[PDB]
Amino acid sequence: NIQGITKPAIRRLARRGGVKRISGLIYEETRGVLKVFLENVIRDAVTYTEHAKRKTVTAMDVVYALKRQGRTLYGFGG
Amino acid sequence: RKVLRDNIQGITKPAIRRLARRGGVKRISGLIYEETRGVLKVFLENVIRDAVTYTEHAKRKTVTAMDVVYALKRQGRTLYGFGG
Amino acid sequence: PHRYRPGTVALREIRRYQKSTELLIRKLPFQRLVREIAQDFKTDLRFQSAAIGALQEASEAYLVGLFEDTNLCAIHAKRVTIMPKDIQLARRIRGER
Amino acid sequence: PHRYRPGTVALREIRRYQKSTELLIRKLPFQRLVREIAQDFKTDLRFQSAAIGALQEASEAYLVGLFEDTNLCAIHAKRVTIMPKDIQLARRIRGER
Amino acid sequence: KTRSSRAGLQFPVGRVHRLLRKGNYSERVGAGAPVYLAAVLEYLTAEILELAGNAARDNKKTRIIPRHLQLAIRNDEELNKLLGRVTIAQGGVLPNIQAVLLPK
Amino acid sequence: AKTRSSRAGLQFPVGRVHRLLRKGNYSERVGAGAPVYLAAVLEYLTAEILELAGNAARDNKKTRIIPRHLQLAIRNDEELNKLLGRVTIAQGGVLPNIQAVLLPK
Amino acid sequence: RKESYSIYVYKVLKQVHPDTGISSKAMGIMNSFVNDIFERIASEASRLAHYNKRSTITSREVQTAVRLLLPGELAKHAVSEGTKAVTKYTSS
Amino acid sequence: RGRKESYSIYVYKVLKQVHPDTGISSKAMGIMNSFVNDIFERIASEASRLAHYNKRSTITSREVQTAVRLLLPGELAKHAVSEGTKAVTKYTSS
DNA sequence: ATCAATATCCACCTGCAGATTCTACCAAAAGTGTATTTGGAAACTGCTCCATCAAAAGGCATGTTCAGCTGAATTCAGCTGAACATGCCTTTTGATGGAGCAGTTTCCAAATACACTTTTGGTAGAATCTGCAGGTGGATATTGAT
DNA sequence: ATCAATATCCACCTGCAGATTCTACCAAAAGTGTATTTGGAAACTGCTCCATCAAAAGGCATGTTCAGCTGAATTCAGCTGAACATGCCTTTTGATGGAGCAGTTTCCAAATACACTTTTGGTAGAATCTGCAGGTGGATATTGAT
Repeated sequence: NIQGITKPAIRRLARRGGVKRISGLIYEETRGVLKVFLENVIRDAVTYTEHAKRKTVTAMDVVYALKRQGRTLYGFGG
Repeated sequence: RKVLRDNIQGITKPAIRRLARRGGVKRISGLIYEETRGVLKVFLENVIRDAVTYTEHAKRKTVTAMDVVYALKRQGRTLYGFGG
Repeated sequence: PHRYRPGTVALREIRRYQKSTELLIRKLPFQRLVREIAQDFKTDLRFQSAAIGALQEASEAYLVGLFEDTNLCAIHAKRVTIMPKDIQLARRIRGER
Repeated sequence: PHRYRPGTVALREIRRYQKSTELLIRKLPFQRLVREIAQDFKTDLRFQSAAIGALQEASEAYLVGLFEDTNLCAIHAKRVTIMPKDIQLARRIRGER
Repeated sequence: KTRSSRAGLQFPVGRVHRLLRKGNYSERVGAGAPVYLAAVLEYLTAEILELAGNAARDNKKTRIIPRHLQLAIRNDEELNKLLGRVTIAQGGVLPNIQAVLLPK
Repeated sequence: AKTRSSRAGLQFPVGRVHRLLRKGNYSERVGAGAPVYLAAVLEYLTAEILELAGNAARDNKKTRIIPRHLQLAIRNDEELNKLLGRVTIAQGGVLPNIQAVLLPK
Repeated sequence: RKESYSIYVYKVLKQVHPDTGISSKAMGIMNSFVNDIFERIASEASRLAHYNKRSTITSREVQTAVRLLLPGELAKHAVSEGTKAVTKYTSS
Repeated sequence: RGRKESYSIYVYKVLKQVHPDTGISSKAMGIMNSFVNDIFERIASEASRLAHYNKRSTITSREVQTAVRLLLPGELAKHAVSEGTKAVTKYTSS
């Protein structure tokens, strides 16, 4: 499923970041980084979910998880 | 008392060199020393400013080590060994 | 018989994507990845659509920022092509490593 | 007359200061610097000795950390000599500026 | 007769007071603290809305969207410093291309 | 008159930790197991650091743990290092580390 | 159930831009902003009171917190607006 | 006058448990006190927040446990959850 | 492949600064007995959340071709490191007055706690509007080429 | 730079329709009044510890010289990654209907908060003990010239 994060999508992200030329090895490096990011955020979110005896990850659980990681997000509950 | 001026230059070239060494730096361009002073001065302004704000809030005239510890903790530079 | 020189369309896409705000990863692949990663932490979970949307916005903002710092590292090395060692240097300075 | 080749004494100093923990900026000059900066912010201040000590330990820990990241930027540029653009790149990626 | 009108504020002093008591910040809450805090929240809100309304005008738009909030924040040195670790969903980034990557 | 630490099987002071929780403006009410659990976690983390630090002290032929030993213990353990990756330990110095590219060819 | 700051944000919007509206996603962002700054100010004032062994958060704490968080500006103007609202409140 | 509390005696006890031959300089003990107070406040405030997000006015060992899992990494967390759970059931055995 | 010059160990010796232990009051844990809740354990709604269908409309995967960027190789001016002479100014030891923290009390302005009344803000079915997204048609920007 | 073609990009105007906006009514806060509580400001004052000052001295800072080798040009070729058009497929979209399940609401028993009385564990000094910081010795590398 990590490979479903396609090369052209990584291209688009890079371009929003101002990147002009991309080495061919960037795509797998990017997938590895994205996966560490999601593991860290989701793990904390699901910890909030379990603490609340629910089976549904809330947007609030993600927002609190992101605020713990120092990635505060506006527009979903806080 | 006596007028304080140009004390940043008391951060000597050999001291900046030593700090570079503890940081593993082998070769130092001649322009590093004045950059370091600039960077150090910003660091100190930000910490002392917060520390003295804690001092003023307590209606004191003496900056305590606790004031510096709280200022550093605000700046995300938590310090152990003066905390109490 | 028309071809733009390499670099021209790339700059054109920088200008386009820095101007829009749409998510750049496709939704469904992303959702599969999120649910798969989640399954290793707790089983048979459900996700509010807004929780998936929040994760995607977080991740895409994170990656775009990381690419900015990576690009700066590549420029620092007198290149214009980002490489893995650029991402690695940025992530190290950032304290993620 | 005996002469060590350039770089040899530098490596000796890296090894030496990486074993030790003593402060590397001279006490009295630093105390004067803190008093000057503080006084240009509020007058009639007094300082606990330990407050100056805390400032120095923080400051030296900060500068040593910054020089590690600086050294990484220099090496990334296939150099060995740290330069001001290295410190600037480090501080930019760190989000200080 | 409300405390906000008495303070001359659009923001709700009474709610800011109930959130301070209920938020586990301190045992007691002074009478002016919710007033003061409400004033600061309304002032910062106004500052952002002003700049974002401007971005909206600058784009031939009458309704402020997230992108206008992003351009307002990132283009102001101080709001940007205050929010340098915050992500504004659907705000995008500022147009910026490094010189070295331009043609010729 | 048993102490709660004794009842809990702990060296750390359960009663004092329970008092720091009520006085700390963390919540209205504090359950009875919260200070026990917290004193337990604090004593375990103290044990783990002191273990590693004592080993550093012995590795450098010393009998008394000083800050430098605390630094080596923390920086050399991946998890204590992550736990304290934003903490500065006064008089701890740094880990001996020289980038390879800087050694003689 | 589920109170918000939307009403008050919209009022302030009409004060500075009577001509201008706001999409609900943007209103969401404004809510996140208000809750965030609220918690920063409140948390710093909490600490301030604790360091000085006091049990009351007063406007004095809130002010020092504002000085500690906003650059100043945006802190000089925040201090202005806060002092102003408190005195207008105490003479009524 | 002006009596101030510490964790020093408890740190020292645990020290004798793990390394009976070894001492600790007061500066290192200073570091240890800062560590205990730091981690205490991280755990306590994360617990404060969990309780708030669930409209619960009580911090129980369940909160303290979720906080420890959110803060400690990996292997330190599994051992801390063990020691804490063990102490709580031993304590509730009067 | 060997001296010589110099730096680096490493172990052995020893009292002094700093630690470990010994002793007495008091703030603070503990015990016991009361009087509030808390938030769980059940039984039930209504949302929202998967699971599928089933079209098409994109957007991605693949192979071609080359432009141009990265990296390797070579040079060399001059920057920066090492070593040295000189002598300043930080350190260290120690003393002194007094600023200004911090510890006790006293005790009013301002806080929390009710109990009652009255208003507001959130909700869910009301009535328009802002822009999206397609239409041109007109310059613009790129890139090849006498 | 200015000839000609291919695409790109930019404005002006257009008409839906998805979201705003404006209108219409009920519990939960918000404001008031009344009665106690109390936190911490004010008024001394005991007593650390901060700011200064004197003085002698040696570790370091400053400046200078000299050239080793580093960084910054310059060149160049192989080959990596950009731009295509071509192809086919997984994402998207949008319901229907089913259901799993967050969120209410009604609980009572376990557990928490009070609140005085009784104990004792810890803190602040004296008192007693001892790692180790330096200081001096010759082993044992380590470097750099031949």
